[PDB]
Amino acid sequence: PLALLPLKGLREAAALLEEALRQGKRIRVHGDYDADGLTGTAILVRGLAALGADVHPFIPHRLEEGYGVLMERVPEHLEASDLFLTVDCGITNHAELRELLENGVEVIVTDHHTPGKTPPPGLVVHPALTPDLKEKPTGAGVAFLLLWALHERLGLPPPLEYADLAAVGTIADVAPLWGWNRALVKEGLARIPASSWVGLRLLAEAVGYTGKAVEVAFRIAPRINAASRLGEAEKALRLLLTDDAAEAQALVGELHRLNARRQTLEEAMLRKLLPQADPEAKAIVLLDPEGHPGVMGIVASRILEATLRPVFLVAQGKGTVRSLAPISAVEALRSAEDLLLRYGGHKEAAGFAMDEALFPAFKARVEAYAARFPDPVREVALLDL
Ligand SMILES: [Mn+2]
Repeated sequence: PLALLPLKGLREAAALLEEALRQGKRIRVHGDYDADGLTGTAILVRGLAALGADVHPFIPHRLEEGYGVLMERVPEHLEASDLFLTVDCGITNHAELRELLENGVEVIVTDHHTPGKTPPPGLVVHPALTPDLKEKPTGAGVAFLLLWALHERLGLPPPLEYADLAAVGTIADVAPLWGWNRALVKEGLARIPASSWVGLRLLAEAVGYTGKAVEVAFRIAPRINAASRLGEAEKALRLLLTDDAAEAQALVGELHRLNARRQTLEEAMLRKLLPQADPEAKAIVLLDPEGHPGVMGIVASRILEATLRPVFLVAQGKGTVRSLAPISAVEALRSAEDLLLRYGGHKEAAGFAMDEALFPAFKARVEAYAARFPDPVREVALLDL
């Protein structure tokens, strides 16, 4: 049964929010552009506003600026808020220490992604930093809990009215769905048909939602994620806020387009690139001069799943990477570094930019790099698929 799951930080957070409410502070909710993040952002933005707060959302542009809090827009975050609230990001954006410094903007970091060495500055609400807890809530999950807590003090009923959104974000992030997640999802799914948010009702209707969870995961979530991938996140967020049946359906249709267009672009890129793969290579290094970068990542993962080799795709001047077993995406990019303009990431995934003119040289460098190291087949349980 749904219960306000512990979580080390909620009390302090709720405190800070109520404080903001009374003082009429400007609250900027900085979420992610994926379904979990957008959905979570919606919860806090409506919830707070519902309690007469001064809230406005802020979503990054997946294609121009990356994920998380962007340092370049920090100055802009300052002039716009008194309380900076993070939704599905933050824990590794330590340079928002400038938030607390530069001016006195209180920072509340909500997240669920793998934490770094040290937590980031500010009041943190992360499930992995809660002592003896193994519930695994998602970004939208944490926001829901956060809205719940704020409801506790102030003395208002639990925010069940918001479980649907929270449910969409959870399934979207394919959480275990075995812990408290189950109660949230089950409760959420049930409230979708005729929920309190037209955008979500109409959408659920459009995709013929019956009540199944697979329907949220395979028809609803894709539609919401499709927007950011084509530089149209806002459209998705607005759908989730709006509550104007008119504007709603218009948006539902705009998401239909976006989703279809994303799918067509993946299929198109895939059938152009897959044949060029070839598992005989220590690393797959392909170049689709005219490929939409907002879709390469997906294609890279599928090419990997198919070849069990590191994949390096470059389209326009951008590049993504997906590798496994020995080879590390970033470290591969370490060499050839000179050939790049920028680059960053981790072991399994990484990104970068470069002048396509150096592609041949880059391909040979990365190939040679993976030439060292064993063959990934001597590691994966193949359930890797
Ligand atoms: Mn998430």
